[PDB]
Parts: sequence; C-alpha cells; structure tokens
Amino acid sequence: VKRTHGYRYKSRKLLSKAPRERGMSGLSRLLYEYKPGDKVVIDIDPTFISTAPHRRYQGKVGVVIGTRGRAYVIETYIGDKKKIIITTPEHLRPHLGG
Amino acid sequence: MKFPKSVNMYCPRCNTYTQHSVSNYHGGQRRSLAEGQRRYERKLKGYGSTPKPKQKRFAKVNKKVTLVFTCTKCGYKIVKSLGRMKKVELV
Amino acid sequence: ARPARCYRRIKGPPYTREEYIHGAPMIQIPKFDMGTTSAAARAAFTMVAKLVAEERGQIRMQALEAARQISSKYLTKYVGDANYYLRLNVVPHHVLRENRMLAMAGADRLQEGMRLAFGSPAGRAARVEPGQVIFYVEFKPEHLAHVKEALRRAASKLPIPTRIVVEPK
Amino acid sequence: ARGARYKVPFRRRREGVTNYRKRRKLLLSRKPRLVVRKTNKHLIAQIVIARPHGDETVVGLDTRVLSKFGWKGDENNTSAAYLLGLIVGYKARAKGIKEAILDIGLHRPTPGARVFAVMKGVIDAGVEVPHGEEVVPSEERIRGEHVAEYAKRLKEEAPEAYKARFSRYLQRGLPPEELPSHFEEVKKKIVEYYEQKLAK
RNA sequence: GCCCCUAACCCGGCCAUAGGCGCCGGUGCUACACCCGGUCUCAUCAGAACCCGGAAGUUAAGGCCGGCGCCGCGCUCGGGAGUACUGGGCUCCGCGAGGGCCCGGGAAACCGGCGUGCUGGGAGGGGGC
RNA sequence: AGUACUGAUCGGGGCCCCGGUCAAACUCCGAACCUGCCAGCGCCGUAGAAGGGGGGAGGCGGGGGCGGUGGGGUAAGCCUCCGCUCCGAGACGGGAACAACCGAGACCGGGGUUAAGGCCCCCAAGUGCGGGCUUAGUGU
RNA sequence: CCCCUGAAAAGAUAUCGGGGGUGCCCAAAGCUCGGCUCAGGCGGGUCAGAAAUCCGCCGUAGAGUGUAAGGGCAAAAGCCGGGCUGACUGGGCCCUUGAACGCAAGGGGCCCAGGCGGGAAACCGGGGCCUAGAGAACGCUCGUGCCCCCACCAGUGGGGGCCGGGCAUGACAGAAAAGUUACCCUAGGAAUAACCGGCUCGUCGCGGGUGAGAGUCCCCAUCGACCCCGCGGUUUGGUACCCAGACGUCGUCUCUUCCCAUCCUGGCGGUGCAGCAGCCGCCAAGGGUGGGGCUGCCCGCCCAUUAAAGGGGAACGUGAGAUGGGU
Ligand SMILES: [Mg+2]
Ligand SMILES: [Mg+2]
Ligand SMILES: [Mg+2]
Ligand SMILES: [Mg+2]
Ligand SMILES: [Mg+2]
Ligand SMILES: [Mg+2]
Ligand SMILES: [Mg+2]
Ligand SMILES: [Mg+2]
Ligand SMILES: [Mg+2]
Ligand SMILES: [Mg+2]
Ligand SMILES: [Mg+2]
Ligand SMILES: [Mg+2]
Ligand SMILES: [Mg+2]
Ligand SMILES: [Mg+2]
Ligand SMILES: [Mg+2]
Ligand SMILES: [Mg+2]
Ligand SMILES: [Mg+2]
Ligand SMILES: [Mg+2]
Ligand SMILES: [Mg+2]
Ligand SMILES: [Mg+2]
Ligand SMILES: [Mg+2]
Ligand SMILES: [Mg+2]
Ligand SMILES: [Mg+2]
Ligand SMILES: [Mg+2]
Ligand SMILES: [Mg+2]
Ligand SMILES: [Mg+2]
Ligand SMILES: [Mg+2]
Ligand SMILES: [Mg+2]
Ligand SMILES: [Mg+2]
Ligand SMILES: [Mg+2]
Ligand SMILES: [Mg+2]
Ligand SMILES: [Mg+2]
Ligand SMILES: [Zn+2]
Repeated sequence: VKRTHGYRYKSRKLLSKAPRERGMSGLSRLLYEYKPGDKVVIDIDPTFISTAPHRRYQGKVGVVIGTRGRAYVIETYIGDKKKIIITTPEHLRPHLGG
Repeated sequence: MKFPKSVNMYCPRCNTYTQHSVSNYHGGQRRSLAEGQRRYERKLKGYGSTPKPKQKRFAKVNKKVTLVFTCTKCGYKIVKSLGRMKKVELV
Repeated sequence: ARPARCYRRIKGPPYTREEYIHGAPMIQIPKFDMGTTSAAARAAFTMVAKLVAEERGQIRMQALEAARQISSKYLTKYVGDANYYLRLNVVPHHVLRENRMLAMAGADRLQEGMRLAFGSPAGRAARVEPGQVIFYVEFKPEHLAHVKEALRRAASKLPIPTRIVVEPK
Repeated sequence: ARGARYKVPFRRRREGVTNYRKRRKLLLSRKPRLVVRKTNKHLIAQIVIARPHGDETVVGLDTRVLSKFGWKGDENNTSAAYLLGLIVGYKARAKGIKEAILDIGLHRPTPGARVFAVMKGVIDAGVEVPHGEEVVPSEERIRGEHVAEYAKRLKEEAPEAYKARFSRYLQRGLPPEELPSHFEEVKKKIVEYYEQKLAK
C-alpha cells in the first residue's frame, strides 16, 4: 500500500526516548532569549509533541526572524524552498557553529 | 451523546455572555417561488427524459449534528455544528 | 515436502515474530541435550568435539532432527548415555514460507500464480553462519573414534558442508 | 536505583523543594519572581531573575534584617513578614525592579498567610505584584492585633502560661500586648530610611 | 556602597560520578530542623497535614560534611581489536549463495582500571576599601 | 552488537542465579555513511551567479550492469522499490557473433603513441624467461 | 484515510507486500484549580473469604490514559474533588495533506481584538495527550445586517444578492445507470491469455550420499525409514520475451532420422546362484521390439503368441501429404 501521511507518520524512532531520558526535561531551553538574526537548531522535544515542528525539520539550522507572543519565527530551508517554522523555545537550541 | 437544553454562551449582539436555549435544527420547507424551484418546474414541463440527476447511492450513516442556540435576552440565533455523529439527546 | 535446496539459501530477513505470524508451526524437536547433562557428571568429560558449519545457509528442522537421532542413537549404542553429553546448539527460530494454492488457508490462497504471493508457513529452519557450532559433544578421550563417527553420520543429514573440530575442554 | 532503566528524578525534586510544573509556568512569565519561603524561625524573601545556567538573585533577605531597624517582635509573624516585604521592595526598587510575580513554591496560598503579608509589604514599597483582592491579610493581623489580643487574654486567664508562651518577648523588652505600636514605630523607621535614601 | 574568602540555609543549571542497601563517625552560639500550642487567619473524620501563634526541650531523626563495603551508574583509560561492520576500485577466487585484494573509515558486548556529584546567584560569617 | 525493555528459546543450579540460541513489525550501545549552518580550498560566474517573466515543446510504455542478504518468490531473461553509470539518443577497439561487459567517447585527411585485450597458425605482435604441478586432451 | 514494518541512521520511496484499524463515541471521556498515587506484593485487623472497608511497609509504572498501532506521561498527561462551557465571536500568519517542485477539501500550531471560565498568581482554555473518524459547482434550507438590488417614481406582497452553518457525492479532487450474444459487427493490441518457441523446475522422471530397520545370523544378495546432494527437459505448473494485416488447434495413418537412463539379441560380474528358474549391477544403441479386444482418444486394462513384444527427441517431427473419431 502507498505510504500514509499523517502529521507524524514515520516518527517512532524520532519520538522515542532512552530510559535515562524519561520524564520531564530541563527548563534551560525556555530561558534563552533569541534576538532577530540569531541562529537556532530545531531539536524536537518529544514530551511537547503537539507544539513540535514536523519531523522533516529536525536537525535543521534556522535564523530567528521575530517573536510571536511566546514562539519564535524561524526562516529555514527544505532543500531549496524557504519555510517558516513558528515554534516555542523548548524545541530550539542555539547554534554555536555560526 | 447528551447535550444540555440551556447553556451560557457569548452573544455577539449583546456583546456579553447570556443564557441560550438549545434546540435541534429543522430545515424549512422548500418554497415553490424559489428561483431554483421555478427553473426546475420549467425544466420539468414538456417532453423528454428526467432532466436532472437524482442520487441513488448514499454513503453517509449520520448527518452533522446541527443545533440552534437562542439568546434569551435578545433572541439572537446561533446555529452550530458538533460534527458527524448520531443524534444528540437534549437533557 | 519440497527439496531442501529450495530453502538452503538465505534470501531475506528472518521471520521469527510468532505474535505476527499467523499459523506458525511448532518446533517438533523433542529434546536438545543428549547424554549426561548434569555438569557434576560432565566434569569427568574432558574432550570437546564440535560439528561446525562451513557455509552460510539454513538448516531445516527435520534435517536437524534427523542428524540428532542418528548421532544420539550411535552414541547410545556405542558409548552409553553415562559417558557423553550431546547438545544440538542451534534452534530453528526462522519460519519458512511456501506459495501454493491449497485448502482452507485464506481467501488469497485461492488466486493462482504470483498474485498475492506471500506464502503461508511451511516449516522451521535455523539460520547459521560459517564457523557456527551446530553440534557440541563432551566425551572422555577413549571414545574419540566413536564420537567422530557419530559426528560424520550427523553431518551426512545436513544441507551444508561442515567439519569436525576436536579440542580439550 | 536498581537497574539501568530506573530514571532518577531531578535533584531538587527528590530533595523535595522545587515543583517543576509550577516553576515552568512561572518561567513562562519572563518577569522577576518574588520568592517567599517560610522556615520555623524566619521568612526568606528574594527577587530572582531566572537564567539558563542558574537563577540570579537581585535581592535576598531573611527576617534577621529587621534587627537593623530595631524589631522586637517575633521573627516570622505577620508583622515581621510585612516589614521584610517592605525592606525587600525598597531594595528591589533601588536596584531597578518595578514588577514581580509571586512564587510561594510548595506553600499553600491560603488567604491571610505570611507569604501574602510579604507580598503586601512589597506592593506598599512600590513594586507591582499581581494578586487577588481576597488573599492579603487584614490590616489588624498585619499590625499584629491578633498577637496582642491573644497575649491579653492569656495574661488575664493564665499568667504563668502567658510568661511561658511569650518569654522571648519579655526578654527582648516588648510585651506582646504592645506589638501594634512598636510595629508602627518600626514601619515608620523603615519607610523614612528608604524614602530618604530614594530622595538622595 | 564596593572588593576578596567562606559550611550547614534560600533560588537554580546539568539531571545517578548525583541513585540504592548496610556499617562507622562529625555538626548544634547563629542557620536548618525535630519541637510546643490552637485565640486569631486558615484546615480537615482527624491542628496528622495545611494555616496561624510561639520557644520549654533535643541533636534522637532530617539536613550538611568525612570514611568503608556491596549493587547500580560514569569514563576522550588498557585489552577485546584494527576484530565485527563498512564508503570507493577490480577481466581476483568460487559451480553457486558468496568470498578475496587495494585505498579510506572503524565499533559493541565483555574483562581489568579509575571515579561515585559538579557547578551559578543570594543570605549569613570573616578581611579590606 | 546485545538479549537489558517487549517477545521467543535450550540446559544447569538454587521466583531468582549461571551458561546457550534468536527477533522485519525488540533496543542500553552503535559505526561506515548521509545530511543542516558557518569559514576556507576547489571550480563556475560581469563575454553575466542567484532570482524572475514570456513563446514552443517532446515526454508522461523504458531498458542493461553493478550494489542495498533490498521486499516477494522454488526459481525465472520474474514482480515491485532505492543509487551510480551506460543503451534508448553514441561511432569506434576487445569479447568468436551480440544495445547497454571491458576500453573509449567519433568534424575531415595524414603521422605517431597508447587503453582493453592479445603475441604457435587462422591474425598484428613471443613456439618469450625462471621455478613447480597435471596424464585426464583434464584444460586451453 | 491513520499507525508500525518494509525504508537501506537527513528527505522521498512501490508491489493483489506483512501486522492492524477508520466512517465513531463522550455534557462529560471537554476547560481549569487543588489534593493524591497506580499494577502488584507483604505484615496486622469483627462478620470478611482469593477478592469489600481499616492501620502500616515495599512498589520505575510491572497500572491507567474512550477507540488501531506507535509515541508521550508520576507533587502527571493517571485517580478523586471544587468551580465551569474556550466544543466561544471577528480576523491574521505558518506547518501538513502536497519533500526538493505546481496543486482541493480536511487537520494542526502561533497570535491580534471582543467577551468569558478556572486560578492567589503565573498561566491555561478556539474540544478529546499526539499521529485517523474527512466532501466541489448548481439547487434548497437556516442564521445574520437600522445590509444591497428588482427596469419612469412611491408603496404593498413577493423575488434575488453579499457573509456564515447545514442537506452529498465512500468509485471519497464528486456522471443519475442491469444483463446477454455460440447470430454477432467495428477499430486496434503480442502494452495481454489459449498452442508451439524462450526463461525457470516447485511438480514430474531419473541418479547419488546416509544406514534406523528387515533380511534365521548378517546394514549394504535384495531393500532403504528419518534426512540430504544432484541431473534431465520426457508431465504439470510459474513468468509473459517473440508471434494477433494469422506459424492451421488432439489423435491416428504414412515415412525418415537421432538419444540411451537397455525390454530381447552380444560380453561380464554378484547372488540368500545345486539344477531348472529368478533377482541385482556394469559395458554395449548394430538389429529387433509384432498381431488383436475395449475407449475418438493419448494413457490404461485385457487376449493369443513371442527372444522381447523398451522408453524418449525431431515446431508436443510430418494437415501447401491424408483422415476427421475428439475438441
Ligand atoms: Mg504518494
Ligand atoms: Mg490538541
Ligand atoms: Mg531477498
Ligand atoms: Mg547473534
Ligand atoms: Mg540514509
Ligand atoms: Mg508508466
Ligand atoms: Mg536500472
Ligand atoms: Mg567484437
Ligand atoms: Mg603474425
Ligand atoms: Mg528518511
Ligand atoms: Mg484519539
Ligand atoms: Mg493536574
Ligand atoms: Mg492529496
Ligand atoms: Mg512538491
Ligand atoms: Mg485526514
Ligand atoms: Mg425601461
Ligand atoms: Mg477520485
Ligand atoms: Mg510480450
Ligand atoms: Mg506458453
Ligand atoms: Mg507452430
Ligand atoms: Mg522430485
Ligand atoms: Mg548404504
Ligand atoms: Mg513446459
Ligand atoms: Mg519471434
Ligand atoms: Mg507473421
Ligand atoms: Mg508454415
Ligand atoms: Mg499461413
Ligand atoms: Mg549406458
Ligand atoms: Mg506437431
Ligand atoms: Mg490441410
Ligand atoms: Mg506441413
Ligand atoms: Mg466430428
Ligand atoms: Zn443576545
């Protein structure tokens, strides 16, 4: 049968967690104030999956464009198309490679 | 599923939350003076085959549950759909 | 049954999850350890003989059973059960499938040819690697000739080439 | 504990001091937190800014600071809570904080509690802290009239029980029946001190 | 005010080197506690708890610090092992499934060794400005 | 790789401990490898990168070799996916013929040198050189 | 449509591939605040018990979380209690369906304004912890607006319009729809079957290894359980490469040739070979292998003989040679 495409349709390994990673995660990712121009990494947190971006954006580097209430607007690229990911800080990490 | 016969709900005309009575939606009777009905009777007059399609195969098992909320203060009516399921019981 | 050459070659992933396999056959091998199995009495035995695979392939459960009977019968007749320990080291976890039109086995088995070609279960096999130890014998050094003969007779019933390796415990 | 699959909780959770659900909700505010903590002897008031590598405490004080202004009441009654809140609010206003969110931790938010007394003192010092109108204790309890009434009844009824139950007040030189007036003098001292400091 | 140094207390970060079991100690002016009561705020079947008011008692317990053994855990440590596996090339072997050579990468289990919280801010205390 | 979660599975010893066999729909660990951003190298680019607009399409039947034990199948010059390359749409040398195997990319004419492969004759180039094995015309 | 696997550690990924589910259900199974801790085990306790309520110790989740599968969850996302209806009104942007790369509906996320609920506050609430339960045009109906229009002007009744909800197409990017043809006709197709041919050999025929067991004893004179390795292309099947402007479809007759895995004839050996006979193996294809009864047959069975009355290939040899019983 042709592949079904739910919003989380091949995400077993990506949303699984190791036994040492179980439960709540630390709150330090909430406390990063990203300014426009900052570089972030999209690293999905499985405990907050309802606000997480799609699996195709995991491990991608984006640029903060603005803030919308409590989320951040991130301009990234999927191959060659420009995509906008609006996500909260718990799925983001600061990019240290410049 | 059971739904109350009265709810507290925002009223756009009152611009505040008021008590709304709850009833089932009932479609009105088709009036013969409607433009589409007039065109249909015109098409029905004369010789020929049956002039319009008529569905034979139906697939839905339930209709979308439609309810009318009437503001008790001003009589404003809000018709909403609760989704496709069996008929609700007003309680 | 089909010839064993039909299932000798490893051609796909292992098929072992019995909670997903419908109508998986039972393992017909009745016992796997022969002779004096208690380690307190195995302390007497000092020689280890090993029938070891030479190629990679699949051995059917019936082939493993036939080798087991021939070796165990020889060892009982000529060494006695108190003087050896014999273990069939592999278990037939893999489930074999065959595509054939047949009796009441599903409505998709009544369509002929390669349409709906995923076969039904047909038997069990043990997937083995080169150098894998198929048969393990512990014995006293005086019975070396009889143990080698039993291993040769067991090897005659298997679908892949093997060899006998003798060493001390 | 036993086996690799056991997940040890957070250190502060297993020591029993941080509710991380409530802490996450507080951290969503992005405002400074007025942390109020109770001990058996003192009250701790802090203005904290949370940072990714560790919280930063702008101002922190327990009720030992009231001795600098000459407090002779108990260390952690409602009046002491109010005075501590006043001092912490004035210090925070000096250091530039104008708004804060109350953080009571594992304590219960019962109305008229000492945490709300501290919050009322902070509000009166000039720092805005959001709150309901029904949780701050009455002005009588803030002045300490409940302590005075209890001391008066105890002195009338069981004088030896009065001496036993308020020995430290008598050692300090303030009978518990004179608590409201002394609270008024100390509050006047603190207000005058920090208002002159703010003017200068 | 400000700088430096520093226990137990408060707010944290990473979230077992931090956990678990057992044994042996230290700590008590202050701080943290156990503790003493229920008039008031508040609370329940229950002042146990929560909440309030205290200070007679005690370091017995908690907390914090030091030592030992075990379990678990961690490590860019030695072995396992350049092994398993693998990116590229081949008129190289094998009947064949497969294997081999060259260039480039390179584990894991397990065994032994070592380690068994580290750290940011504040209060308090000490020394200067 | 492991058998620690979910399952199977053979023995020993006292529900646990020890050894042993497995997992497409198991996972503490975990490469090669692929991939995102930045800096550099390399190369391309002002004789014009990125980006955009307009006209006209063909085509929307593919195939071969090699690799994913790819998944299926007894197997198939079999069915269905993934990647490089070649045929289709590519001359030419070798392979005894032979689209896709090896070499190699052809404007025309000539000279030379090499690639694959070959050098007893057919057939250009060796009845070339050292050691060893085969007696089956095995084999070439 | 949705989940896991296939899927080869970015993305994408198919088969009448494997394991399953969906067309709902719930006024609480939705929102929020607080308290608590589950399965299970152990000790004590009136009726009381394996299991009721009670006191305590252990208990990493071994429970529960509506519903598939996967994932998540312990001062909670579970259980109980309090208060509620945000399953809200008007709008915007983004993600996915739909990869890079055009493209419905549906679904999810982030917000602004209005007005609320819970809460001390922070904060959350635009249904269900997350990934499924989903429907264009035309027509009709309902809600809404001091709303717009209806032909020279005004009025009355009536009609239409913009915005939003519903009534449905499940073949779910949306015709309203039963057979039969052997009486058949057309346009094409080796993109696609039937015969032969090709590939493959499961099946079929044949050969070998092994030796439990039988053979009075004795594995191997003669067999050969349980298994395993092969060969042929002699049946059947698989596939669909060639051939639809056409290769005449079974059997028989007639005639020639080839193979050997040999039925007799030549040679040899073993024997459980006394003789007569029989059985088994090897070389060997020069010759022979016939006449009848039964069925269209091939095959098969039978009759009387005989040294014996072998089996196969040749476009299932041979219909521009016949025959025409069968199909
Ligand atoms: Mg698709
Ligand atoms: Mg949701
Ligand atoms: Mg395969
Ligand atoms: Mg293994
Ligand atoms: Mg990959
Ligand atoms: Mg196509
Ligand atoms: Mg290809
Ligand atoms: Mg050639
Ligand atoms: Mg020549
Ligand atoms: Mg992928
Ligand atoms: Mg659901
Ligand atoms: Mg809750
Ligand atoms: Mg689509
Ligand atoms: Mg696209
Ligand atoms: Mg959908
Ligand atoms: Mg006119
Ligand atoms: Mg369609
Ligand atoms: Mg064809
Ligand atoms: Mg055919
Ligand atoms: Mg023909
Ligand atoms: Mg056969
Ligand atoms: Mg034999
Ligand atoms: Mg055939
Ligand atoms: Mg042809
Ligand atoms: Mg023709
Ligand atoms: Mg012809
Ligand atoms: Mg013709
Ligand atoms: Mg012969
Ligand atoms: Mg013919
Ligand atoms: Mg003819
Ligand atoms: Mg002819
Ligand atoms: Mg006829
Ligand atoms: Zn109204």
